[PDB]
Amino acid sequence: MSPILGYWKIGLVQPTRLLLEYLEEKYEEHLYERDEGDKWRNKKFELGLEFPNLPYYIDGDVKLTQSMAIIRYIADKHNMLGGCPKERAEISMLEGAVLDIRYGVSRIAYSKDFETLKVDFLSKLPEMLKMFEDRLCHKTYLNGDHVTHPDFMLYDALDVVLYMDPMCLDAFPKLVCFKKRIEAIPQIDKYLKSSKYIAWPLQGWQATFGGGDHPPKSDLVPRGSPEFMADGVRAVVADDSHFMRVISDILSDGGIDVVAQARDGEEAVSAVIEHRPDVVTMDVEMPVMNGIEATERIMAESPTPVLMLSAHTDENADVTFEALDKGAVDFFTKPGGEVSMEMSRLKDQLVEMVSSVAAVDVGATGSRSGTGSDSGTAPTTAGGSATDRRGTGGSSGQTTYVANPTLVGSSTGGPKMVEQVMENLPIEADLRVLIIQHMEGFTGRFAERINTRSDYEVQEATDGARIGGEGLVAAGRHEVKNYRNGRLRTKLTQDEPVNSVRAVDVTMQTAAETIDDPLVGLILTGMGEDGADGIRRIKQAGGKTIQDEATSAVYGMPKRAAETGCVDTVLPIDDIADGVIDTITTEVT
Repeated sequence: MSPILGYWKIGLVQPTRLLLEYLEEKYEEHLYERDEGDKWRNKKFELGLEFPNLPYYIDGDVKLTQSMAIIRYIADKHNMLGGCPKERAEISMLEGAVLDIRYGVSRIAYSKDFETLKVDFLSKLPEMLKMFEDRLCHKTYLNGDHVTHPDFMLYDALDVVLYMDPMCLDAFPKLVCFKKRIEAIPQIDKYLKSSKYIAWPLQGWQATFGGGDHPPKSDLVPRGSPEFMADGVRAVVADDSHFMRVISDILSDGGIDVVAQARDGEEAVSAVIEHRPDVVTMDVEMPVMNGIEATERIMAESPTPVLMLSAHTDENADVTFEALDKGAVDFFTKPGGEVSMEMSRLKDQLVEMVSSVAAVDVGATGSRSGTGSDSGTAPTTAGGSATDRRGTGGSSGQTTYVANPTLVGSSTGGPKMVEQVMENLPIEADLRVLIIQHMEGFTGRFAERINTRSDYEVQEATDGARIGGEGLVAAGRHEVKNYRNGRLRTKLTQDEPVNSVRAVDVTMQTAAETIDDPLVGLILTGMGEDGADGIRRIKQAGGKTIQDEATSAVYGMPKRAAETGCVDTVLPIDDIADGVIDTITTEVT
């Protein structure tokens, strides 16, 4: 079953019906913020959402309730929350955007509908005088010269016509549109009641439409549609105490599930495999045996995609990043503290994750663990640098080459599927690789391994560690530029996010107008479409763009890796340096 991916989404009821408790807990505010006199002039605060389960809509604009659906596709199939805490900035306040764009650009429709209803009431108002003037001069030929006359019996109108007030010149054209709405809200409540086939486009709207941030208010049905059929997405508890995993009720809404609950890192391995979920949501320190080993004690048995909750202390940057070599995929950026109004958002950083972490069949497990083969360390860059680390450095076999590095990153899949790619960057070859990823000190313990393990030194980006001899790397508020001398460095970028993410796309787009031909860009495993509209121009001209399915897990960054054609081919992961050094062979020489 593969449509189960769409079934593995809409835990996607929590992002949906989530801000309705931002109406009863935010309109009962516009209430006793008023006093004992403002008691009968504040309720008409339309509980605006979208209900096929029950009767409830937005006052007229079904577009803005679909426009808030042209939005949740990318916000979930690109994973904006399960990464860095700054990646969700223009997103909790862009909820209020479309909210206050319908609370902001929905009286440019009202006032302009009493405008369009004023013009017609005053486009036939020339034809009431023209149907009064031409009505007062025909008994003048009928009657036996009965005079009274028309014109002096006419300027009573043109007096009254402009003696009119907005109650007749703006509100009488207004006492009609919503009066004609009594002749309209039938067929707006007949489209979805006398028919059950509005969910047919809606339950089919979970696979189209594009935007990008968090303004889904309550689109895809209230809590309980029985169409949540067959098998849901369960997820096992593992936190250090009782309250930590409203953190047990983070899932108990109508999507992702809880199954097992245990403080012990041993009563979990004796729990997550009993009543199979699809992810064990687990942490660092566990009583009797540790969470560092509470995954490989369950991996060397049942490699379940583990959700590593890690409230880092700057030393947990290894528990979060050694357990990736033990079997992690995407890690939660575990918090804790002020229980207020953010748990509504703090859950999408967890449940949308498994709606992206539990988005795996048995592929990643059955990729190097079908038998008893441990991958090991590194081979040798045969097609490139090994042919140099095996012959004569003298002018016999030398190359007319240049020393300009080729750049490039990733995210979910950075932990291991990107690490096996960087561990073969030879010191004999002057290069520089991009890494911009999902994480706070994790940029100082994710390049520390390629530094020590791989036989070359890669660094954490400071205020300009110009690079080739090491590596760019580090997503840390992170524009490498050119002086007047010929090469590049490592400079930072920190405005409002490029593509609303905190920003893989910008540093790829920069290089199309910065260094060129001896420059490469590559895509591996994340979930964003950034490296699709950015390196689009590097291959729309001259600059190689580089994933295939067999190696990694969830594909949302390589999901649209063939809709463009700028990519040369496909490419899974094993010994990438054999080729990613062969791209610095013919265009640098």
